[PDB]
Amino acid sequence: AAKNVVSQFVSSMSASADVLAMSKIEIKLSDIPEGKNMAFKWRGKPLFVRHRTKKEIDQEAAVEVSQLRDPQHDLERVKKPEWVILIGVCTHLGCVPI
Amino acid sequence: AKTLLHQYWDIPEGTECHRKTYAATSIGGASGLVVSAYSVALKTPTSFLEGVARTGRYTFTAAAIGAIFGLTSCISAQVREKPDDPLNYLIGGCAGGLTLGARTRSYGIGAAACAYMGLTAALVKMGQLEGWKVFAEPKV
Amino acid sequence: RQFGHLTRVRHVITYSLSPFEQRAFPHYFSKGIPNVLRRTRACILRVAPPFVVFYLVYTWGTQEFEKSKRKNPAA
Amino acid sequence: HTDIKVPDFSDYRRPEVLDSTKSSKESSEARKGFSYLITATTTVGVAY
Amino acid sequence: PTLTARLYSLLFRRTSTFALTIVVGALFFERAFDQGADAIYEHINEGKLWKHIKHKY
Amino acid sequence: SSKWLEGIRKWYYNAAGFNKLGLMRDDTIHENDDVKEAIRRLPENLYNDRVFRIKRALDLSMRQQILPKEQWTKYEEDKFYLEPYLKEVIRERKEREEWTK
Amino acid sequence: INIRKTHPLMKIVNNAFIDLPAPSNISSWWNFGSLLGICLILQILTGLFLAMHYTPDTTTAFSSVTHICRDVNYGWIIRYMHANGASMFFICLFMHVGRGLYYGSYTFLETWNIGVILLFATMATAFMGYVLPWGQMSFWGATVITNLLSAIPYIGTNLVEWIWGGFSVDKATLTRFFAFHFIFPFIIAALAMVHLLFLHETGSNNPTGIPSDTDKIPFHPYYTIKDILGAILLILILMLLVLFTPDLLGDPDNYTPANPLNTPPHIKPEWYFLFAYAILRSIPNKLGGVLALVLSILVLVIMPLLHTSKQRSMMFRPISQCMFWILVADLLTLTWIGGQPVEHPYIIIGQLASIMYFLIILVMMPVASIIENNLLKW
Amino acid sequence: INIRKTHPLMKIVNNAFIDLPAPSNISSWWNFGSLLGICLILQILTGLFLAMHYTPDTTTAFSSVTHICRDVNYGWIIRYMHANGASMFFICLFMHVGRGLYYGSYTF
Amino acid sequence: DLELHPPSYPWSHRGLLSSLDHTSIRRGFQVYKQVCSSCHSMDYVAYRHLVGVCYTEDEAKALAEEVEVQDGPNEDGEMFMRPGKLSDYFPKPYPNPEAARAANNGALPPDLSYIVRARHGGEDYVFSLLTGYCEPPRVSLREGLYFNPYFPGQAIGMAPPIYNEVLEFDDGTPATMSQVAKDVCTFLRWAAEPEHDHRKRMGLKMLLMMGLLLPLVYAMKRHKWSVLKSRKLAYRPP
Amino acid sequence: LVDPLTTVREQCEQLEKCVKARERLELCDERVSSRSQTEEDCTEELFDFLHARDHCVAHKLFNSL
Ligand code: HEC
Ligand code: HEM
Ligand code: HEM
Ligand code: HEM
Ligand code: HEM
Ligand code: FES
Repeated sequence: AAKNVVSQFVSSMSASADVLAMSKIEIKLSDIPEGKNMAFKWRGKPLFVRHRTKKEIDQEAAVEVSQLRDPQHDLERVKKPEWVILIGVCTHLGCVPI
Repeated sequence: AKTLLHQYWDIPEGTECHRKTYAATSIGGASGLVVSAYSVALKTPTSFLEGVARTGRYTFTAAAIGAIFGLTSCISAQVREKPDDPLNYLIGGCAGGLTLGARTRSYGIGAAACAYMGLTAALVKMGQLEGWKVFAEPKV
Repeated sequence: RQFGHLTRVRHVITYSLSPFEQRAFPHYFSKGIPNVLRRTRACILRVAPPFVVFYLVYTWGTQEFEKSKRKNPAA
Repeated sequence: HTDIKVPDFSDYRRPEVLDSTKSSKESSEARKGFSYLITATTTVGVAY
Repeated sequence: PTLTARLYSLLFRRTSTFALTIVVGALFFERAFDQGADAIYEHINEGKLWKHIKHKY
Repeated sequence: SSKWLEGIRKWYYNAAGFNKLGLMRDDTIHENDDVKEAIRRLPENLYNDRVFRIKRALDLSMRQQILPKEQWTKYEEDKFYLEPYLKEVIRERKEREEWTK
Repeated sequence: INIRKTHPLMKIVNNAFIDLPAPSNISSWWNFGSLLGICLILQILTGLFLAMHYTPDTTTAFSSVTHICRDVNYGWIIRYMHANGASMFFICLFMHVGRGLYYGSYTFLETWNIGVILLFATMATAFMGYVLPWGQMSFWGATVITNLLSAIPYIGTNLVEWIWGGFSVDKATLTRFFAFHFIFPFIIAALAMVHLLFLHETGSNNPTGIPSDTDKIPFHPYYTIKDILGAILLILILMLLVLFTPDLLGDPDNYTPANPLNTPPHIKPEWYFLFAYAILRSIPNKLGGVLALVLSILVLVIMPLLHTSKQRSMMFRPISQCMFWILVADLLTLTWIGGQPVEHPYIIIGQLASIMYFLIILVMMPVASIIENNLLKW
Repeated sequence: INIRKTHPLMKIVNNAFIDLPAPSNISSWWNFGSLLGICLILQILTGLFLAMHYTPDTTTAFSSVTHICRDVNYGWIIRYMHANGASMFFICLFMHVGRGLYYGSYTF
Repeated sequence: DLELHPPSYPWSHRGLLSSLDHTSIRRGFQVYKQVCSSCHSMDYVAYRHLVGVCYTEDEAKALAEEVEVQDGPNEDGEMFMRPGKLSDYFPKPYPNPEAARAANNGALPPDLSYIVRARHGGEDYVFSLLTGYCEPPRVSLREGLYFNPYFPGQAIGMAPPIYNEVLEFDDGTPATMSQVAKDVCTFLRWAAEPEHDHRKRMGLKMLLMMGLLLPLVYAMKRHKWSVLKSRKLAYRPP
Repeated sequence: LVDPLTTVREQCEQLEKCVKARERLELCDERVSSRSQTEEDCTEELFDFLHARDHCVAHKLFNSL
């Protein structure tokens, strides 16, 4: 009975059921010229939607594979060379990488 | 030697700091070894441990005065932000004379050393600031 | 800890005088000023060489900041 | 044990009590009042 | 010095007399000192406050 | 050689500071219970002199004032009295440990 | 006989704060215990009036703090007094910690353990109260430090989801931190009484480290008037700061509303955390970093288990005092490292200074202890 | 010998809980001291979790308590523990006082 | 890039015991209501805060009556607006920050309650920002973005009224550049600190009470401690 | 209608290391303009002497206000 009450208190401190109401998002892409990263809030996190530049596509194509701590090739993650969508969150601690 | 005094004065003064104090300690080590070399030539210590002790005292004290001179040079130059006076090195020479009197452990020598080392240091920087040549023209 | 069973002392006479018949500041600018200068003599040789070394590293750190953020290339 | 003498507090005594021959009855009220008046002005400031 | 001695004899002998003494002293010096403090604060500006140019309009 | 180490010792004894409050070497010892046994086992006269020197030291540090030049306990004439007694107390400590193990 | 030793409340108070046999030669640095107590109860009072004028919600928080600083009269000095009182609290607290480290008073073991518990409690209180204004610096410091708590694997992620009250920094996080910034200083006050309890049992400590049980005076009326002098010095510095420079410790990033989008590069925490926040981004390892931080304050736990020198003072040792003042300069260097942005040279000297921190403590103070233990025939 | 008798906290614990010489005669009408204590810290606990999930403003007060009724997991039982624990608390406080007035402990 | 360091000026209120020029605050609010109350919003001041600072009560009430409110519900419940006299904030020329962002080249204008204290530098930064407009050595110049060195990134979507829209002051003071800019920055210093004159009053009262209280406490401690400074010890054995 | 701001701005920088840094700026500006489309843009100098001139102007600005 004590651990039932302990679980009652832990689950009371766990999360809020209306905050459990997350959603999906629907983003329009024609107001976004080249090199522009628009940050739409969703899930309490930044949603970066960026139309990059082609000069930075040269600067990313000149990024080497096997000299990094984790090679994740840009073609192996996204669909287009100049469009990219991220959770705008540095996985260290969750800042806004500007 | 000309190389290390040239290294001391080539620093813009100015602040490029702690190179100034390293050069000043090298000046002090050289001058202490010079005067101690004459002294160990002209005293005959016996024992030789005393000879090393006297040379160590002379080198250590001249290096100490060089360090303290360079330290208050650097600090006064950074604080006053007016690198052209001799007043900051007047503070320099007085501080060096005070710690000379500290490491010989009497205070009147420290007082007169403050006065004369301050006057000489103000004149040294001031003469560099106008430009009075080393030892000669020697033209006409 | 109570007050009275601390130790055993013989052979000691403690004189002391009332607060009223003595004065407030006996030779305050006459002995207290060499007193504080002697206290400062006992410490600064082994207090300052941390702080000035910190200070020169601080100046050098701001120096590296400015000269390495402002680069002046050849172009 | 009769050779217990006090070291003299002539460096520390007040100017009314530096005289080791005049009586200290008519010197009492002024001295005690001056100390208590300093305490009173302190208490006035703290109460303010 | 007897003026401090007679001050001791009048106002410092008794306890509640001492308390009533510091009551009257703190109140009067409170009043006069706040007046003097505001006077010094207006003297150190004399042309910057709102009060004088609000009544000269 | 051996003369130089002793000179370092003399310098350090002067720069330590506990000769400026008139103390001696065996009066600054930090108390475990072995120190408390060694303080318990002292002869009476040196115990009285110990408490007098300690009480003058606490007085002078209360008014934060150093003794004159002349009353400083000069080097290697101080009595090194505690090291026999404390030595034997630590010896009996080692004896208990080596007997019960 | 006397009510002061018959009435049972006054039995404890008369054996605590009146007839307490302190030694006779206390210097300036032992006032700081009373100063920490007075800072604490002034914190409790100013926070109480703050709690009477505050509405805690992410929609309403900055509006309400602005409302306090404008309309409710004298609340501007109540707010500024609470902030700078926390500042003076931590200055007095590091002085009291430094005293206890310096004069060899760390031999008092369970007192010292109770001390470290008090130190963590004050750090948690200051952190949560600094979340409370709900500005930009508040918001991003909150998110940074909570994911730093998430650095521990397999439970710490869910632990951080648990202490959020949400999936991000939400309203629920704000009211959780309001409740704990309220309730922790009472725990601090009770543990302060426990600290004082063990101290009264074991005995106090003179400056010279000599066992000073031959020259006691009672606590009244000597140290009472000494600590009232100290409290007036506190009020002096505190009113000087809250009436002449409220911006000497104020942050320009706090006074904007919490934009969850902008995140300026001015990202430093509250300033007296910067002795330890700099270590946390010194080592380029996440779990290793947060373990290194907790291990720094655990080094402050396991301080007394390294004293082996035979005299407990450091007025009577040069070399240990030298390394201790290098330790003071090292802490100030680390705070300055925390108060500067991320580059190459700052990272060089920050790594050097954190290694010098642990190198002073775990090596140099025991090596000096051995060398004076060997130097004077001990 | 024992940590219970010499440790400076545990002397207070020894004189509090272990070795209080009580009379060997009291029936259940003397329970209410510790009962009021457990009621009191249970009240503190329920109210603490309440104030974790509560916003004090007349715009948002009843909506916040409604939120405790709806979205906090077991929030309705935490709110009801606080309310009826207060009611139990005042019942037991009158029981404590009725004892102390009946059985003559009011000579203290 | 760089951060251009702002200067430090010999202000009227720079010294630690100065007031603020209330006449300068009056004309600063005048400049605010002319030009600066179009882009920037300053919600956290009401009209009643001006009632004893730089405007009289009646003049400021008419000034608040100059601007409509769009108050909330009435008897029917839908709409009406209000004259607005005294319980009244300064009404929000941009309702949505998205609408504010849309009305310019992005870049929503900051709110002007806590600017002087919240921008890494006081009113010096606002002044030198306001006056420092100049021309670039070939930056990208994205179509609407004025170069200005007193800003990180230097690209500013704010037109300078630094002489533009001279507004015909209510007295006849010359409508030059430094005059209008310094007086509206003085107004913004006031709007950040509604306690400044009062706080330096209490600071001076504290100065006098600590210059008049502290040496007496120090003397009393030295008096009661004077026993222990004068006690002298002596050794009696057999 | 003439502000004293432009007056003291004109007035402070008669002969100065501000003017020396203007000559430094025009030297790197001729390097920029006489080399077609490289990276270096001669902007560091522009910042640092406009700081210098605004400080020397700020030294005596509040006279005729
Ligand atoms: C619309 C045009 C105006 C007008 C009439 C004024 N400002 Fe300015 N302002 C505007 C924008 C769109 C922005 C944001 C873009 C940017 O910051 O580059 C700003 C910015 C400011 C700031 C912020 C500076 C900072 O971030 O440190 C300030 C302090 C500011 N504006 C002040 C200000 C004042 C006092 C005005 C009246 C004279 C004023 N602005 C007019 C847009 C506009
Ligand atoms: C239990 C007593 C306390 C209460 C009720 C309390 C209440 C508050 C409140 C309401 C705030 C927000 C006000 C504001 O930030 O402008 C606050 C802020 C703060 N409190 Fe406390 N507090 C208490 C004790 C403490 C203590 C003991 C400390 C630590 C010394 C502390 C440190 C802080 C800090 C650092 C802030 C942030 C100040 C700021 O950003 O303005 N508080 N407190
Ligand atoms: C919550 C904050 C703290 C408060 C309010 C506090 C309060 C006090 C007080 C009132 C004293 C007695 C002062 C005296 O006798 O002169 C004291 C003594 C002491 N405290 Fe703390 N303390 C705190 C935190 C700490 C911490 C973190 C430590 C370190 C672990 C510590 C270690 C000590 C020590 C060693 C003493 C003995 C002083 C001596 O006799 O030398 N305290 N404390
Ligand atoms: C705040 C609520 C109270 C608590 C928590 C409380 C707690 C206690 C406790 C723990 C005891 C000792 C054990 C016991 O006798 O039950 C006690 C005894 C007592 N209480 Fe209270 N009490 C409270 C309120 C009161 C009140 C209002 C009175 C009436 C003035 C009162 C009068 C007494 C008396 C006379 C005793 C002695 C009874 C005895 O031990 O024989 N208590 N109380
Ligand atoms: C310090 C600890 C306490 C906290 C933090 C606390 C907190 C709260 C809060 C937030 C509420 C409003 C929520 C609600 O009731 O809907 C509340 C209500 C209430 N509390 Fe407490 N409380 C505390 C202690 C107590 C105690 C000791 C009692 C008395 C036994 C008590 C009796 C009540 C009552 C009767 C209500 C009204 C309940 C209702 O009608 O809804 N509280 N408390
Ligand atoms: S680097 Fe630490 S959070 Fe992005």
